[PDB]
Amino acid sequence: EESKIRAYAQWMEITIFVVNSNFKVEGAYLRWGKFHVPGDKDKEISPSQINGTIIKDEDSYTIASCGRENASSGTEGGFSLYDGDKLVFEYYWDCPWSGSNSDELTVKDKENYTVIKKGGGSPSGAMGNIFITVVKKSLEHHHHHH
Repeated sequence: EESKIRAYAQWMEITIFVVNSNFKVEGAYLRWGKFHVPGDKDKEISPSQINGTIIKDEDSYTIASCGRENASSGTEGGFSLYDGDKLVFEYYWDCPWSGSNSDELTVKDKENYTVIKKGGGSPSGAMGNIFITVVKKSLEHHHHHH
């Protein structure tokens, strides 16, 4: 009952909201901690339950991970988002039990997508809530082919 309070003290929730296409989560993994149903750290889900998830246009989806009860140095992992067969971004976080939070968002097609993260990086204490927006550029607005 106090093993978990401790381990749960390092936690993140990442919400991906998308516009102008349907996108797919793939490549989710963890090296430390567990994934779980957002809002309920006692309900673990696997990478495989995340991978393949489609985020529909004008919807979001949240991934959540925290420390493992009586085990882990916090949470450390990542995932990738695709638009069909096109890799849009790779995300990675390392939020250790004892140490400084870090992350990294690698945008793979800046030309066709606007991808913006809020939260994340290197805050104190628990990693916390992180938000990524992804907008597939509309030619009539962005004129982004040339």
